[PDB]
Order: sequence, then C-alpha cells, then structure tokens
Amino acid sequence: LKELTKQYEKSENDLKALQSVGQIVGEVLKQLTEEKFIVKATNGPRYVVGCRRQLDKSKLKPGTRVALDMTTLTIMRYLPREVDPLVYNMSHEDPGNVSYSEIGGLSEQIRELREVIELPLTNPELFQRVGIIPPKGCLLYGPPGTGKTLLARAVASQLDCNFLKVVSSSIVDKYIGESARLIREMFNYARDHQPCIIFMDEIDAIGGEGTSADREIQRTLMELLNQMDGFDTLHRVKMIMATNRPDTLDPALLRPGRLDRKIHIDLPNEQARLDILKIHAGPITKHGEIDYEAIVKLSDGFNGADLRNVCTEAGMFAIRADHDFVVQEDFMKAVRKVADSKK
Amino acid sequence: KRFKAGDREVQRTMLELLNQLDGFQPNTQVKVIAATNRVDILDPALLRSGRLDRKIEFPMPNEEARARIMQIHSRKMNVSPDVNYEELARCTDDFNGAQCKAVCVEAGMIALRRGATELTHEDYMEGILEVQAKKKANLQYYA
Ligand SMILES: Nc1ncnc2c1ncn2[C@@H]1O[C@H](COP(=O)(O)OP(=O)(O)O)[C@@H](O)[C@H]1O
Repeated sequence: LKELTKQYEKSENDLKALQSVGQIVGEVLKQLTEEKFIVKATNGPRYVVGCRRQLDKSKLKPGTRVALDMTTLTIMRYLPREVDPLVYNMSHEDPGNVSYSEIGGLSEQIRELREVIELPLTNPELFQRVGIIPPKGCLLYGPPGTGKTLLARAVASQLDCNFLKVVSSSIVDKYIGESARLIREMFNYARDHQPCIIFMDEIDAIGGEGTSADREIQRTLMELLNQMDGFDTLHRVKMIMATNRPDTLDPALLRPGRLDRKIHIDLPNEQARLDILKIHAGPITKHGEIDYEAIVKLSDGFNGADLRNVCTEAGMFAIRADHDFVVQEDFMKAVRKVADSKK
Repeated sequence: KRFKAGDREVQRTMLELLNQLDGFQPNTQVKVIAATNRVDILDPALLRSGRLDRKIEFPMPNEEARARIMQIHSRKMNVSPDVNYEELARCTDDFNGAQCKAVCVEAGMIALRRGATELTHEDYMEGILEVQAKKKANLQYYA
C-alpha cells in the first residue's frame, strides 16, 4: 500500500501537471508605465504586456527575462538571465588555479605586478585614503615564452576574477575598422563582466606612415588609448598587456592611468632555473637524485616553456622505457633535444 | 573565426564541440584528433588547453621523403626494376604527397599511351612534367 501511496501521489501530481500549460519566454525591453512593458519573445513579435499582481514592478528592469502567459499575454513571473556557453569572447576561459609559487624566480616582478593590479582590485581603501585614482595596467616585456601569460593567469586565479587572453597580432585584420572594433567589443565586454583582467599579447603590432594600411594601425591605436583612459566609464578592470619589443611601444601607451610600470621579465634567472625545474619536475615521479646545477649550466639561454618541455620529454623517455625516472642522463638528453630540436 | 548573420548555426555547432572537449578530462579512452589544411582561419578558442592541444606539424615532404612516398604509391604497378627514385625526388621539388602519387599515376598513364607494360624512368619524368601541366618542348637554343 505504501509504495502504491507514493506512486499514486506522484501520478496525481502528473495529472495536475497535464492541466498546466506553458509560457512563452520573453525579454523586457522598456517600461512605459507602471503597468506597461514592451516584451519581446525569443523568436517572435513584440507585445505590449502587463504584469501579474503578485509580481514586483521594480524587478522587471530592461533586460529582465520573463515568462508571460501565452493567451492573456501577461507576465506571470521573472526569470534570471539565460546562461549558455554561447559567449564569443574569452571570458569563459578559466586561467587555472595556479599560484604565484608556480612561476619561479620572478619574485620581484611578481611583487610589482601584485602591487599594480591586485591592490586596486582587492583593497582600494589604501588608494582612496591616499587620494589617488587606483592604478590600472601593467606592461610585461621580455623574451618570448618567459612566462608572462602564466603570470597573468596566476594573478587572475588569485584574484578569482574573469580573465581575457587575446593575441594582439590576430586582432589586426586586413579589413578596415575591424582591428579597432575588436578592442571596442573587448572593452564593452569587460564593462558587463567585472572585474576583468584584459591580458593583451604582443602589442608591437598594435602599439607602434603614408598609406591607408599604416593609418589603420594609427586608428586602432587611438581606439585602444581611448578605451583604456578617457570618456564613458573609467571602470575597474585591469590590463596585463604584454609585449616582446618595448622600444616599439608608443610613449603615450606608457602613462600612470594608461598602462604604466614596465616590468622586465628576462629569460629565467640563473637561480630561477632551479626553482622552475623544482616546480615543473617535482610532480614527475623521480626517486633518483638530481644534479640541477649541471642541467642549468647545460641549459643556457633557455626560456620557461623549455623547462616544461624538458620535464614532459623526460617523462616521454621514461614512457619508452621501464616507467621510473632514475638517471640524470635522461635530463641531459632531454635538455639537448629541447636545445637542438626546439631551435 | 567568429563574426545577425546566417553563420550563427555552425557557430552553435563549434561551441557545442568546444563544450564537449572541455567536458571530458584526460586519462580516459576518448583521445580525439582533428585535421585541417588551414589553421590560419581556425578559431584559436579551439586551440586551447583542455581542447585539442598538441598541434602536430605536417611539412611538405623533403627529397628523401618525396622519393619514399613516390615509392609506396608504385608498389601495385609494374614499375621497371631500374627506376632511380632518388633522381625522381631530385627532379620533384615543392611537391606534396598527393602530387607525389599523381606522378606515379601519370607515369603509368603515359606508359599505357606508349603501349608499354613496365614503367621506364622516362615515363616517370614525363609524369613529373605532366603533373604540373607543363609540356616539354625541345628548345633549339640549348643543343
Ligand atoms: N618562469 C616560469 N616558471 C614556471 N613555468 C614557466 C615559466 N615560464 C614559462 N613557463 C611555462 O611555459 C608555459 C607557457 O609559457 P607562457 O606563459 O606562454 O610564456 P610567455 O607568456 O612568455 O609567452 C606555461 O604553461 C608555463 O608552465
């Protein structure tokens, strides 16, 4: 009887459901009066629609999704904003829970970047107590592959804020106006989702003359500088715009409220190689002792990514073998092949 | 790449694809591969960690690779025992593997035109000349 009791109550709920009818999902676009709205269906015409009495007038702001009755055409209840991986921008990318200890040997540079970006986003009370508008933007310059992007992801992970990564060389398109249009869409996108780390890649394409194609780079540069510092909303989002050649950069692009603080990130420091190998090879199972100084001396002019490839390729050598990392000769040949074959 | 136009249907397909590559974590037996002749027009969102990754690099075959490739696609054909595939590779430059098979096909076709069973080296040379639509004319000013 009891199991019949449960399934019969469920069946009666189903019977009540059969009488229930659906509502067209709609979106409010205007509020004429305190009983008048302009609601547009997802795929349908626009109707002048009223609201149910058991519903707050204020909550139905322009852009509030609603589910009106499909016969009387009256709003019955609000709905929160629709969610879907339909976003066309990089915000949905997660920088990954990587700490500042993961990037090794940039302690000074890490600290300057924290002071520039983390402070205005976490504790603005210091900046408002002093009386200065909080700084926005840090410029990381150095050899390619040194880990500026990893640094940006580490900041975006510690701050737990949305992160946008963009290849600046990709944004300059042959067709006119799309190069500045991409920056415009990027910034208006950052306006809605706040706070934002706007990490831009090598700017030398955008930042730094008698032809239309050359004046296009000028126009997109002006659009960029207008987006960072200027009219509309001065906003709170931050930029981790990084370049490869700092002399090419426009002097106006280096200003306090306009991407100051040229942080130099040179090739992994002499002591930094040891730390990088510790963080990127420690996860790899290896019971054998390490002669790290020998690897560091055998890896001169290496960049941060090279060490990760050394670790992965040493793992690969182990894969082509017993399975356990036991010998330094593997690190030697890994370094050599990450030296000659990565050239 | 991304760009209300009528491309907002394949866009949903690509985004659904992106959702499924990021939905499943590694160490499972769902290894994916993808092929394309133009990554210049590919959305880099597809080429991000958790998505495809590990971009394998396919170059135009070098001389020895071209000779080897031209050797494979002639095993089913009665090629003469004396055909210098290495010299064929020297005379075939800037040639993809598809053309390195088309040269063998055209050599066989020209041999059929000549009414011969086995393919001589000259048939392969004429295939090389004909795979790129060139016509060989005996110019008088060389001698
Ligand atoms: N200083 C570093 N410490 C630890 N890992 C690094 C460092 N530099 C680079 N890497 C590794 O290289 C990979 C890619 O580096 P990336 O951030 O693209 O360098 P860049 O920003 O200079 O192009 C990262 O996944 C990271 O693991």
